[PDB]
Amino acid sequence: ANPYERGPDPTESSIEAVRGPFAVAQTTVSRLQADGFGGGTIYYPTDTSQGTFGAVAISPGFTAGQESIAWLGPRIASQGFVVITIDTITRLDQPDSRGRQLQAALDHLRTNSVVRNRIDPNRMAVMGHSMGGGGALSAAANNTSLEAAIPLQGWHTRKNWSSVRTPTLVVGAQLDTIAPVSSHSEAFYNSLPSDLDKAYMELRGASHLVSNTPDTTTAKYSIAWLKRFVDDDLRYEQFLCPAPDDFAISEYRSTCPF
Amino acid sequence: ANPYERGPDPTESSIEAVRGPFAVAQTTVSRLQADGFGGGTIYYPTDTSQGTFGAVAISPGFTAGQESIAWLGPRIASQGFVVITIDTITRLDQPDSRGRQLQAALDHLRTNSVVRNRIDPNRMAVMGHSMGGGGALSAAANNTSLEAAIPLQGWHTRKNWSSVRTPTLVVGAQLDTIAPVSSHSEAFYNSLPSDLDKAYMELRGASHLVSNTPDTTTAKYSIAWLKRFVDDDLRYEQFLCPAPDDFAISEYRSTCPF
Repeated sequence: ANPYERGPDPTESSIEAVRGPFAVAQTTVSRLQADGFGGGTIYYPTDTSQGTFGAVAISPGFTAGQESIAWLGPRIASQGFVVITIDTITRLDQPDSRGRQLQAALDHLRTNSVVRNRIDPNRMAVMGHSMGGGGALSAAANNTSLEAAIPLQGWHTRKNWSSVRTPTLVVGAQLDTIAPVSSHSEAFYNSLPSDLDKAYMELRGASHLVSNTPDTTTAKYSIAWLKRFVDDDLRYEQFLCPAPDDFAISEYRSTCPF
Repeated sequence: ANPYERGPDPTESSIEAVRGPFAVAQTTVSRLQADGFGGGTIYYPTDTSQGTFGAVAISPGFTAGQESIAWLGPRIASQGFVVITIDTITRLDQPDSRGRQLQAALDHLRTNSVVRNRIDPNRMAVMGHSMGGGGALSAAANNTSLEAAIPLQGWHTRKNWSSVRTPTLVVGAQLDTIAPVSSHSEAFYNSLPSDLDKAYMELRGASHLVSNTPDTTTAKYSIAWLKRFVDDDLRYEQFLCPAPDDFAISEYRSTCPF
């Protein structure tokens, strides 16, 4: 019935895995080949027999490069997504610009010879860390057809996200001193529409740097969110609704059921 | 002849390598087993045939976990060091405490069953990021027998380090707005004794978090510094005196020649 479902029925184990059920490969987009962003690495499932996949673009924060978010690329792609980790046009680009560059990176995928025939360009999502997470929110606020947005310890001067229409998972780090949850993450959750499919997940005892090295909690709920909303995969609702019984989470709020 | 020399003569490539010439293994110190720190991972060369190695302890910064500085552990150990990356007793510990914990971690190596016969207990060093780098300075200020100290984007309320007697490499980030180099890194360099072997290296265009993700400049000059001063290895002077030409370095000062 759902033509976008990919992979076997999930379990806690399967969404926690460093590599999911899809073998992955990668290809590089040079800065020269990139129109509207600074280049990137595309991670993709090598299996073409299950249909095309949704696409996800991921942005780093201020002065940072792909390497600060790279581990997310193959970890998410191996669950059945085409994922591009981007560099920005300059190191100093601000959040709204990072959002336009995330959208440019997603749109580049339909022109890339390696992956253009592996994607469904109508099912795309945005993620990012700190200013890159502010970029994810801006990208969603500037494209109401995006299927999902995931700011990781997002930073933005804009606190009012009432125009977002894209299901959004706001991942905060409890002890963040750079993008403190009280003035960034939680403020974003509060201003997103009250009837939008949305969640706030706070990582217990976590610093701002939690997304820059492998974090199983970040990965598993990012994967469940992308499944639920890029693929409309109801098999993953169980992991998102209601609050998970998870010691790694210090706080949770959502508009469940979705 | 210098009995502490380990490995072949270096090149720029050899100090930039993600893994040096020594195969490494690891062992874990749990939080329960750790006296005076929060546990850690010890990375060590498995080849004992060239002699014992100097030891290095590395601390994360405020609110952060061991994983945020873990990349340094095997990258440095594979050049011929026993390296312990620590967690702190609580995530909110301040710099002076981080220094006492770095010292406790070094002292733990002296009786650790896996590495006691692999270390030279008289040749030890400290490093850390931000408050952990302030911790490295504090540890040196309370133990003048330490052979090297390397604060990475260090933060401390104490600005005067005139009683430090340990050769120190201060790695600042040009665009740091959290531990700005003018009031932190550069102040530390300036107050270290004028006749100490010391250097200041500023990373061009970099934020406060630059050394928390693999950064070739951070790695290569940390390795050269630890070689030069933990091992007294004059083969590594060439990389430190005079200023390296790297585009990634926006400022350099030192007391060369050492």
